[PDB]
Amino acid sequence: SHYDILQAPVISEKAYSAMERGVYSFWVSPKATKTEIKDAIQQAFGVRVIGISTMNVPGKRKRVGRFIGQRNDRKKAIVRLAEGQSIEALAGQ
Amino acid sequence: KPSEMRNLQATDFAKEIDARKKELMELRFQAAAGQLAQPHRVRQLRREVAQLNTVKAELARKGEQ
Amino acid sequence: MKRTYQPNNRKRAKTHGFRARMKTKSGRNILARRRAKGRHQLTVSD
Amino acid sequence: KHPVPKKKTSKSKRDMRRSHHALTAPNLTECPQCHGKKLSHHICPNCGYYDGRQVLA
RNA sequence: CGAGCUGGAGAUACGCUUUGACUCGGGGAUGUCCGAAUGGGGAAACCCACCUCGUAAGAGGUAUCCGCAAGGAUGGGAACUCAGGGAACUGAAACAUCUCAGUACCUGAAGGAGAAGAAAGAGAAUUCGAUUCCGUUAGUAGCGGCGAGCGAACCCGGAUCAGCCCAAUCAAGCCGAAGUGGCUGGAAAGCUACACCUCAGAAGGUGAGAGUCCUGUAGGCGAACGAGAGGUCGUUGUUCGUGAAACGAUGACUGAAUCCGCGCGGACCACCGCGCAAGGCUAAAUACUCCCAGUGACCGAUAGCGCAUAGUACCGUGAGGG
RNA sequence: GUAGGGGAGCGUUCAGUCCGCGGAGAAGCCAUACCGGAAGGAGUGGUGGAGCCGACUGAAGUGCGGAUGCCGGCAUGAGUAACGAUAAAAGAAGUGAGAAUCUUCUUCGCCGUAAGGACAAGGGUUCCUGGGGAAGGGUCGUCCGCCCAGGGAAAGUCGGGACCUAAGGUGAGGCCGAACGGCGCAGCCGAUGGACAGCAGGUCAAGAUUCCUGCACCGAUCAUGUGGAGUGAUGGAGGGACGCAUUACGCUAUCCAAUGCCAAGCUAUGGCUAUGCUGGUUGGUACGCUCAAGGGCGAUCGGGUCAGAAAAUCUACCGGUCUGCCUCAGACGUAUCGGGAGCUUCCUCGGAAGCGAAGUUGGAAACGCGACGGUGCCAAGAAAAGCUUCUAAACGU
Ligand SMILES: [K+]
Ligand SMILES: [K+]
Ligand SMILES: [Mg+2]
Ligand SMILES: [Mg+2]
Ligand SMILES: [Mg+2]
Ligand SMILES: [Mg+2]
Ligand SMILES: [Mg+2]
Ligand SMILES: [Mg+2]
Ligand SMILES: [Mg+2]
Ligand SMILES: [Mg+2]
Ligand SMILES: [Mg+2]
Ligand SMILES: [Mg+2]
Ligand SMILES: [Mg+2]
Ligand SMILES: [Mg+2]
Ligand SMILES: [Mg+2]
Ligand SMILES: [Mg+2]
Ligand SMILES: [Mg+2]
Ligand SMILES: [Mg+2]
Ligand SMILES: [Mg+2]
Ligand SMILES: [Mg+2]
Ligand SMILES: [Mg+2]
Ligand SMILES: [Mg+2]
Ligand SMILES: [Mg+2]
Ligand SMILES: [Mg+2]
Ligand SMILES: [Mg+2]
Ligand SMILES: [Mg+2]
Ligand SMILES: [Mg+2]
Ligand SMILES: [Mg+2]
Ligand SMILES: [Mg+2]
Ligand SMILES: [Mg+2]
Ligand SMILES: [Mg+2]
Ligand SMILES: [Mg+2]
Ligand SMILES: [Mg+2]
Ligand SMILES: [Mg+2]
Ligand code: NA
Ligand code: NA
Ligand code: NA
Ligand code: NA
Ligand code: NA
Ligand code: NA
Ligand code: NA
Ligand code: NA
Ligand code: NA
Repeated sequence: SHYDILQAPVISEKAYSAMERGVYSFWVSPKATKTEIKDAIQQAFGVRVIGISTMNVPGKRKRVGRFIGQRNDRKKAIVRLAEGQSIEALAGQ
Repeated sequence: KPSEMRNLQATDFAKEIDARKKELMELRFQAAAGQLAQPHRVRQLRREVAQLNTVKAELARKGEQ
Repeated sequence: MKRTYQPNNRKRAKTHGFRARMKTKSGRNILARRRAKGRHQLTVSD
Repeated sequence: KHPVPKKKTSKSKRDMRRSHHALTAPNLTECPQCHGKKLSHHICPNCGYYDGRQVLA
């Protein structure tokens, strides 16, 4: 369907501040090409997209113990909407 | 889940599916938003999706063999 | 003072690699012996 | 290594050697201003005087 | 099954549960990617396709070797079985045979077992009678630079015992007898005075030592339904190393008979005696053990598996070590 | 009394059996002046916090000072040698429980064909921000490339793939081998090469030819319009296509000079008073009959058969006939965009925002560019695709 594929919204000062200019950013499924992610992002907020760029992002951490870490392998996507901005109501966090 | 879930047609199944997945996505945004105060809701929906699919797939053998 | 060890991905993987192992039975045996004396971790994983 | 010792040394000897390692106790004075003990020909680290007061308290 | 549950996880929050939650068995439905990997490529878990069915998503198919089709197979297995190929150290107080040894390793094939198997036999009693394994024969007969050393079989006992077919009860689980007081104590299942059960005095836990407190054991019950030819030449096998050296087997040349027939019976011949190849299949008795239960004049952590978990950390390019 | 033989026993673990001990307390450990002919055994006390003596008998993983033994712990060398290039550092100020070592300031010193900068390979969060001070840091540490959390990485055109080929690897059929397997045409894989569409700037704490501001190029698909006609394979051919050495001409990046230009103020020490001092002094795109070195290029027709499998209007060969344009590195002019010494204001301590002057003359100038240059030499210097042209098949005029 459409509602899948994505993950969680990018929570940071740059994401939020770049949202002010109609630029959105959220995490998606690494194994997801840059078309179905466009189709999907569109058919969920009722908006077309012009700009699109995504990249992959590892992770590997740990606290104490002796159990090293593990790659968390993510992928952040950044979409740019046309003239009509402020999507739904989550564009003013 | 009992006979009050399979009573619906074939399309409505998919409907419930996508709807639940929608709400599930919402709660999911809240999760990373730091607002999710209903985990059992997540788990619940997770369960209901599996139920739907299971059932529907059960109607794949009963009536054709 | 070049040391013996000169890193290089396309080779550490080219030899010692999973498929490297598959091409000859004499490597298959290596895989088998590695999956046999308990859990292990091969050379495409490291 | 040419500089090797023949036998291990005895507790006794190895201690007799150390019979010259005792630190001297700092001979301390009483400061005539802030009644604190200080180091002769130095400045009282407490009140800061040395015939009138030089360093910042 | 009958109150709890919310995985090793120590914590917090939200919650699921008499419309029987979890848990314990037993069938289904979902199983991305890689891997025999099989669309193609590939430095595995990546990249690129085409076709078909289509509401986009998505699903399905697309390898090679035998067949009309169905179907089956190239994969993986610790040990065990058969087969192709096949050492050396070592021993002979040196070393060529011979031993080591058809050991180790390699490889192929297959199963829960294989091999072998229904007499052109063993054998010398005019006998036994598929094969295998165990005991014994016996360490005899015999082999051997006759040195080192190697080493059968028949008879008999026993485990198990069949010959038929071509060509011309164990897994869930439920049920399940019989104790109170006083005393030392922080706490008794101990001491003590009485009592009971006992087709149950195995065992574990419970503040300590435990028949009667708990879980259980004897015993009984127990489902929807899930399982049970010859010869010559080169050589070899068997105890058989060229020895008087048969016979089986095989590579290269040759090449017989079939009813007054053919092979064999330690060159060979006669007599005599046993047996009939060149077609196939075939439980059990046998081996081993990854896995499970039970048990131990087995360990109790410098032991016991390497590990009271880890093939991890750590070392190596790697096999590998640990 | 050594090798050696013989005899009688002690001790330890497990096992059977018997007598038992144990919370008012086992084993184990610790002390001790008692007992026995030895190995040893016992009493008492201390510690301990669960199990264990004695006797008899059976069985052994049964008695340690040694093996440059094995494992582990702890000593001696001793507060010794060292603290990792002889590019020294000093003061103030700040922070802090604590500063020679962290932060800031002003000096000093050292590299500067690097000890500066940018990439590939490789290492993988080491980057940025805010915390933390156990261990790492050869000293301290408030700091760090260490610990913790959070953030950050943006591509139609730059690298690679969806294109190509070399060595090499592989490889249906095929050629071979006790097994395993080894070889091998096409094909396919394989960048270290070929091919291929933009630059100039700004800006987060942390990204840029990726985000955006302006302007632009490429491919595909669709519509409209012009046009009125063929479009042309896995084919052929042309071409991609390849060296070393030396070297003419022009130009740029870039650099230097000045009494060119613009801006800022001040300059005492003795002087100068600005002909002094300091700093700056253009990038991309569009257009112009503007200036210019250099660079390489036959078209067309016709003929024959045996040439490119075949075929052709394409290619080679044979034959007739005869300066020029093409292309412009770069400079100049205009325009526009951006940049630019600095100035201005606020200041949560020092960043942000806003504004913005001129680009002159002369000289030098490469291993870059104009080009696939010229000349010389012997050792004689990849392939394939895209690209161009032209046929067949097929479809369509
Ligand atoms: K003056
Ligand atoms: K000047
Ligand atoms: Mg973009
Ligand atoms: Mg970390
Ligand atoms: Mg595949
Ligand atoms: Mg053989
Ligand atoms: Mg002989
Ligand atoms: Mg022989
Ligand atoms: Mg013969
Ligand atoms: Mg151990
Ligand atoms: Mg230990
Ligand atoms: Mg206790
Ligand atoms: Mg011993
Ligand atoms: Mg010793
Ligand atoms: Mg010595
Ligand atoms: Mg030691
Ligand atoms: Mg000293
Ligand atoms: Mg000394
Ligand atoms: Mg000294
Ligand atoms: Mg020193
Ligand atoms: Mg030194
Ligand atoms: Mg030094
Ligand atoms: Mg220093
Ligand atoms: Mg120099
Ligand atoms: Mg990286
Ligand atoms: Mg840092
Ligand atoms: Mg510290
Ligand atoms: Mg330190
Ligand atoms: Mg990208
Ligand atoms: Mg090959
Ligand atoms: Mg390259
Ligand atoms: Mg490219
Ligand atoms: Mg900034
Ligand atoms: Mg940077
Ligand atoms: Na239960
Ligand atoms: Na020998
Ligand atoms: Na094998
Ligand atoms: Na012979
Ligand atoms: Na211990
Ligand atoms: Na004693
Ligand atoms: Na390019
Ligand atoms: Na020149
Ligand atoms: Na003056």
